[PDB]
Amino acid sequence: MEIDELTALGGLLHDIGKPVQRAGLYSGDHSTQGARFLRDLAENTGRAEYELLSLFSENDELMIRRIKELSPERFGLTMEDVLNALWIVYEADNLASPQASRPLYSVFNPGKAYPWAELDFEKELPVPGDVFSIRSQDYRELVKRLWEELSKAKLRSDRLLPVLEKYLTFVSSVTSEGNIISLYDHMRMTSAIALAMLRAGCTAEDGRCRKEKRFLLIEGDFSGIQDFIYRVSTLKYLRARSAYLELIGWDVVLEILSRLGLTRANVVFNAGGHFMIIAQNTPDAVKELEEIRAKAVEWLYREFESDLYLAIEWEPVSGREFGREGNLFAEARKRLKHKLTVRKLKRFGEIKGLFECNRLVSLGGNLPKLLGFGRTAKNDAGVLVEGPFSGFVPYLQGGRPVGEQILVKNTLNPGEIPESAQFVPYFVADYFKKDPKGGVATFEELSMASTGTRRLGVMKGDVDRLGEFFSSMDSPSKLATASRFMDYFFKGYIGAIIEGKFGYIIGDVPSLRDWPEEPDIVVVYAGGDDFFIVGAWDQIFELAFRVRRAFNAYTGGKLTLSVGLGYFDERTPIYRMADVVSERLDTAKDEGRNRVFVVGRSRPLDGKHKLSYEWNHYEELWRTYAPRIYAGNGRLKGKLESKKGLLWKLLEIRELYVRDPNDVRWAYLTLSDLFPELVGIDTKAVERKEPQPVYWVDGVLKIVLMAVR
Amino acid sequence: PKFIAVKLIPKGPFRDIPRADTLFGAIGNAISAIHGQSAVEELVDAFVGGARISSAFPYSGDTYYLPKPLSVEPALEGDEEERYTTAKRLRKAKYLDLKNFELALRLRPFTIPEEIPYARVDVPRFWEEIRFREKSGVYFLYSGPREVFDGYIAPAMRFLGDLFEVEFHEMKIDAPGSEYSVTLSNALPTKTPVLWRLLRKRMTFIAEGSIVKNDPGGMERLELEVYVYGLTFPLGVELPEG
Repeated sequence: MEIDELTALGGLLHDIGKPVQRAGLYSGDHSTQGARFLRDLAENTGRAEYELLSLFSENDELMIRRIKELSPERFGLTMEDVLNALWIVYEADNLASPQASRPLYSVFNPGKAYPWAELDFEKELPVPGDVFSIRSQDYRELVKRLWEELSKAKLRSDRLLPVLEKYLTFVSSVTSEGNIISLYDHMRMTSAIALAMLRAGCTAEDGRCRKEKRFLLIEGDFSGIQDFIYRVSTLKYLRARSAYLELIGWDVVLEILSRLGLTRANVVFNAGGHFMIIAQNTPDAVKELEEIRAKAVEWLYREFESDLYLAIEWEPVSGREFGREGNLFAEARKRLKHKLTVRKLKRFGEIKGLFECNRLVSLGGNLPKLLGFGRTAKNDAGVLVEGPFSGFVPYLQGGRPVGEQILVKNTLNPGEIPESAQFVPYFVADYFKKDPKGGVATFEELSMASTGTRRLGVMKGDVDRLGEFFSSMDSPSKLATASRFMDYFFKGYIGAIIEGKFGYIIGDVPSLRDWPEEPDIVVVYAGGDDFFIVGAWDQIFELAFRVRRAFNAYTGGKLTLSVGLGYFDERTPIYRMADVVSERLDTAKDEGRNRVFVVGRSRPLDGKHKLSYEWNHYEELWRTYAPRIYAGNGRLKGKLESKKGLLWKLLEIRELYVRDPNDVRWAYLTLSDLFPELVGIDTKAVERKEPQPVYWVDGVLKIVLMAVR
Repeated sequence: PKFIAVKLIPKGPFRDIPRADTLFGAIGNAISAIHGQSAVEELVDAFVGGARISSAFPYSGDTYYLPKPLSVEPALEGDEEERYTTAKRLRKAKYLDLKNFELALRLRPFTIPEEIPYARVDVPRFWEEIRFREKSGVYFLYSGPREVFDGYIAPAMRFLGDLFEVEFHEMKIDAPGSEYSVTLSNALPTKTPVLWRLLRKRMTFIAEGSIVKNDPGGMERLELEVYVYGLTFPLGVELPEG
């Protein structure tokens, strides 16, 4: 071991005494009790390093002796350096900053809380509900499973983090009311900050590091993402373009970590093409950042012209700023967001000369049976694609992992990969309807699987007012929970929601047909609060309500989505579809938020008529009218067989309301017991200054007719 | 400063809201058809001499629209939930009416056009056109000597009219004096610029609305001889410190 790895692991295991106290294993306080747990674990299986890491749970009289008794030579660590690690990690704890049973309360709704369970994208959707105590037993089970995993773990932050993430994701790092920070997040953020001070070189302090700008917030953001992904000459390809962006961002993030020396704990978040890293503020580091930023832009600029740009900035910050005095942290971010906007208004200003496919096809083609990718040098056999700093070698089930680092998909367990390979997990929403050939389904196939009309379904979606949510975060650990939970909804659970899971949570949603076992759906992109999904139009129409509902539950009903839906001719080019659903999406975000653009419509331009529907409006409307006229599975009700025009007549009547809302003919115009809601003249709506029921109905009728044709 | 605005009254739909490189192209080719290459060379000389044309912008009725200067993007912070929504919709706006353009230059508070007078209809078969609104059209600004306007720009525009007709009136823009100016045209910069959007055509152009600091832009000749207009149409702009 060396000083750097020790100070990483030290901040990472500082507060591992917590889960042992709560299990009632050793009878000390969490400080005492955490020391004993690691030390007991060091004796089991003889890896003495854990006894060297047990000092983090605990006038410097006994302390110097107790470290002396452990041999610093055995691990080749200076005794003075070990004290620096202990005090450094001590401070990190404070910057990222009672009944045993309290659970973790949801960062989305501090009133509701999480039932103890481990992170698992198959088993169930995390839903904040009522506050239950967690039994002492459940912590015991935790602490044993934990102990067994730590036994076989390789003692490298990259092998530690994933076992801490599994087991400690849903535990309250402090057992107070309304505490919102996941323990795993506090631990990584303490490992993150502590390593930054060490790389910083500050030492012998007990505010030089704290009241002195010895840290670096680094925010990296891509611009031109959708211009890069869509706007192509095929879904297989379009999936590889999105897959290729994820690697490029990794290639940068890792290189940043590599050249500054840091660990993945310094990665606060990395989704939606947006990353943040806490780092050291040494002149060596800003130089390495400046060197890296220019090389990435040059390679990105050479590879895709002006299509995709990487804006990168960093603000010198101090330890004061990592917390609230009188909210600084948000303010430190806001000033960095500004540097970052300004840099997007200087695209490629790191190129002085600015003012003077087959690989992806194979990658898309070989997309199904791969477990990950190896981050090797560019000149290396088997490299399938290359990012700014590195080649990427597809890692298959049978094959051997190749590279300093290995990126493995959708798992926190390394599996059989080498001991010297740095393990880097990444999650992605990669559902896809498989074709008869093992390959992903085509726009044509997907459009064939629809009920009624043969249209391709597209939806683009976004979480509303996310910036304000992430700004309200007081501290690094809070920002870490907020972002990790958010990202895991899209990257972790949208697949589940597609398969048909979470029925009892989701409930009755608008739908045209019985939900299938192998749904005709293909995720293009989903992660970091945005998503793009295509499939059979009726299955896409329904998945929109399923995703909004799951998301409503996943949060405390405290966050909302905006979605735009499109139903296109299968021959329609990809880029046009993007443009129209994009237009439809930010129309829904523009007419308020928390609303869905169900289907294109005709309306009066009197500024009193929205194209969009508030979700609960459309949902209630469907619950009302669809059962009276629609029987399900692409079949109208029997009474309306040979009465299909009646529906077409209502659409034409609505038009006369669209001609002029003020003309009362649609009253003149109106079995009569069907649709009584539209016959009367609405008086409250006239007073409220709102549209007439008649205006709204087409959203249901046009969808039913589409399914019935 | 006061400028000649040349209004294009369109007979039917448009396929390009043309920017300044293409307007110059069109006018260059039109000048050659009317007077021969020598005159084109005289036109290029007037332009390198100091004369400028803007890119074309929409107008509606007696409302002239101009491109939102990027100077205001970094300054929008100058309610919590009211600021978030509006900032983005203001960041999205590509045009401003003359009144609010003048404000945006001096960094004062200003508003966005509610409805803009054109719509890109893209009919499927697939290609698209621009539908103008009633008494709505596109215009561009000329600054320079009148004899050059009468001698070259006016005749050229007549000839290009024969898909539209042409009329032109004096137009004034009040603009703060400053070291910094917006471009009302798309430009091939000489120096690295302050704030910009790149434009791809192949050639890399700074977009309309970009900010420069004492940059005239330039022209380029090539062989495919044909000149490509990349000169800047500078109006003074107040910048925030940052």
